Amino acid sequence: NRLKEKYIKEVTPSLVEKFNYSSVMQTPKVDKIVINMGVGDAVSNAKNLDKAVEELALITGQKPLITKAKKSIAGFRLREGMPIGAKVTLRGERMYEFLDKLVTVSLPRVRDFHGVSKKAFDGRGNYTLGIKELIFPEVDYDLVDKVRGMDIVIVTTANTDEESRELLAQLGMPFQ
Amino acid sequence: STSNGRDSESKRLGAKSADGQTVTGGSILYRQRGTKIYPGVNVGIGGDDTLFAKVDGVVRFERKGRDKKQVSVYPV
Amino acid sequence: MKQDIHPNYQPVVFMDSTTGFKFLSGSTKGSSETVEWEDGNTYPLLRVEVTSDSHPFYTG
Amino acid sequence: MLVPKRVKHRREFRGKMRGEAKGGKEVAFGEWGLQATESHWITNRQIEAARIAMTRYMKRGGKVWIKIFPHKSYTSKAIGVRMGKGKGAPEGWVSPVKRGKIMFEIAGVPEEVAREALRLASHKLPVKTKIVKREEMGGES
Amino acid sequence: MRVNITLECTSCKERNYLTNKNKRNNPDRLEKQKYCPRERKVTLHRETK
Amino acid sequence: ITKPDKNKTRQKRHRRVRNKISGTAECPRLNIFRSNKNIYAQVIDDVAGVTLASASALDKEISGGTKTETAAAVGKLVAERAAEKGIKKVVFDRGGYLYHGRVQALAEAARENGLEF
RNA sequence: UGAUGGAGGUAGAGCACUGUUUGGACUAGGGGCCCAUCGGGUUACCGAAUUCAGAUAAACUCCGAAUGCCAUUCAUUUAU
RNA sequence: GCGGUCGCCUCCUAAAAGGUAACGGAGGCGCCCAAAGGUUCCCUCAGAAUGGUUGGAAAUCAUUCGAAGAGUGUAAAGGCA
RNA sequence: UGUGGUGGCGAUAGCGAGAAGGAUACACCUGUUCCCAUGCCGAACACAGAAGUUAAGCUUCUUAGCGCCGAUUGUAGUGAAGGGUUUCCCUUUGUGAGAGUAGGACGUCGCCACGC
Ligand SMILES: [Zn+2]
Repeated sequence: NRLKEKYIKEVTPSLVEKFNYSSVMQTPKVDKIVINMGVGDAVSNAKNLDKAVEELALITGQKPLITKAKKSIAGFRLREGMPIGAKVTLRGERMYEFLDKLVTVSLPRVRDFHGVSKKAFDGRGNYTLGIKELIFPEVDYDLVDKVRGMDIVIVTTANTDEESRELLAQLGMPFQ
Repeated sequence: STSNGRDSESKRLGAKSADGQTVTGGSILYRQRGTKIYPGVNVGIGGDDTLFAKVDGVVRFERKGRDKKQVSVYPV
Repeated sequence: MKQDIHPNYQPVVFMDSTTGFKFLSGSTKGSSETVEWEDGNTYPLLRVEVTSDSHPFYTG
Repeated sequence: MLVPKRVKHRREFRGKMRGEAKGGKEVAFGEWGLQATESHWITNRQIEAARIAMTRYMKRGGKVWIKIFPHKSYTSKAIGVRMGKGKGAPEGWVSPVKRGKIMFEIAGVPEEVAREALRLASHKLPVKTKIVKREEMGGES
Repeated sequence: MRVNITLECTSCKERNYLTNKNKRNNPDRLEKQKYCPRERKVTLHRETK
Repeated sequence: ITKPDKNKTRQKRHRRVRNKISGTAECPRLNIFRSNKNIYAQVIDDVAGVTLASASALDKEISGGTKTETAAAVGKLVAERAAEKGIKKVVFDRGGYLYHGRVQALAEAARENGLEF
């Protein structure tokens, strides 16, 4: 892709210069994207889960899981075994291409351009971004009729805020 | 008018064999309910967690490091 | 990849009102436009020409 | 009839105890304290009386330490009910004191008000007392 | 609810075995490859009607 | 992200296999050890802890690539060095592994050359 | 009787767990009353996260005694 | 006499082998499961902190700490990572 | 002597913190057509590989901060023998714990292989 060759050519050695790694094996990388859609309303209607799986299968290349319940609470009106959410793991080359799509397409479909929200800090290279909405090219008005969103959990091998910021920054992520 | 005073019966646990006995085949050694002592050489566990004596010999008790103990038989 | 359980997606090229960067993949289809050997030999019909170049984080 | 120091039960009844002997358990917080020299139960209300006879010589507060608290319960039958059936109703909250748990402690006040306060405290408890400082202390930080 | 039940050798026709079922979970008649004493052979046993 | 190093789980599965029966007085163990490049084998009693016969993957005589190719060769050489000492009823260690290659070749080549299972 | 071996949770300690509980420090933010009608949150319990010293228990245990108890091709004495 | 109780199972009383009464102190039982059984593989929990769209202290997520603070069809002991 | 595999002995073997190494070896590491796999996912599992590195693991060495093992004392309790009030305490003879430690402790022993 674009980004692997960016690693092999330009992204790595400047980050090596900023911190003086005695081995190239200490280049921090990008592993995962976890995508989640908690619903809550699908307990009332089993037809709510009919569409989110379709949307996530269109945005990703995978059918997501159908997540369990882990609890039994009537104050949140849940038994065990309740189908609530949907996980998408992402590895390999679809990682980089989905981040390419996030750079080129998603972020210029945001109302009220102010920048990517910084404060996902967490110390240990774990930036998550809530997504509220039609921010994707594989989506119709006449198909999507709900106000569902998305979830991004990118987990790295970095150890600071700063190295994680520069991993996300040399690859994109236009923060505020 | 009390709502108490009702009992189980004494089911008579505890070791029924010393160290250094001369023990025939199959006789019980230490009757449990719950694994308090694991078996060792030539000793098996019954359905109700008792202990046997397969080979004829001498009962001796040991350790398993720090926590729990063993029973084993050594023949002549 | 476990079989029979995945949607369809292909090397779908991008086109754009600013220069049409011909690089990436996608899933949607349509009319055969850029079956071009240096790039994805498939549909380029990711053609919402919202640029990520006319917006003043990339633009200034 | 109001109990100064109730508990949270876990159990309505307990056995009637059997107290022999203790020792040690020196003055820790304050500077002037009693020592029980005997062995009895001590009920709730005696500690109220000890509080009030402590404080009504104390002026503008001072320092009051209570180091003994009721835990256990009594029962009793009615009047005229034969021997026979189950235990009586739980009434009161009592805790035994052996030879030498320090009853209370005082500090911040010179000795004379302190010894008056401890004489007033000792004449409302059924146990003989003494008066102790941090007398022989190698641990004083 | 739960009724005592006896099995049936499907060849020599003797009431061999006995077990228990819960007849709202399992309204049918069971089929297990049990043993036969009279024949010394594995035989598909079924519920006595 | 922590990545648990793979010998830990291999040794956990060993300890959850070895605790049934070693029984190695006259019917000793076999032993099977992966790497990223080679294969090792030992035949041990208890509680002397002595390997009576052994053979590497590619430290004595090779055949080809570090494959099932080698595994058949090692399963040859172990039993060929073994039955000279008179061993018949050896017991497998599964290691902490499963059976999709590089181990069952050793198993089958241990079967044909004189070792009973 | 003497020697040797183990079975075990009694007396006392009884803090580590589960119950009952005494005073200090700390805030993380509950702080009802705030200054309020834009940042300082003033007092109080500082309760839970803690963290100090200090008690305690038939159905509490990190530990744990004398004695009896079961056995020994063991030794002495005695008569079952 | 009126009341209460009559068989079985756990714990304390029970004096550290076993046994041991009182109209002493406490809780259950007269079932359930065709897999909640047998074998063979694989796996490790409750919580706590920190961010994350509807999201609320507490649904679904991600990271770290964590010998158990969980679970074990059913009451209690004894067990079981 | 190193390095790897594999055993017992109560963590005196541990935890935490600090340093060095890549001969051979182990592992990370490049992939997935093949045997296989994912309740989705080459992360694992399984199969192919020799581009790169001691960065982590692994191995050696330092530390008594944490956890562990801890003598001799005394004291509480107690068999036997007694004595006063019998709620309870005291005296002879035998036996003695727990807390508190001075101290020990950053392993010991076994087999095989490959280099040295
Ligand atoms: Zn028949």
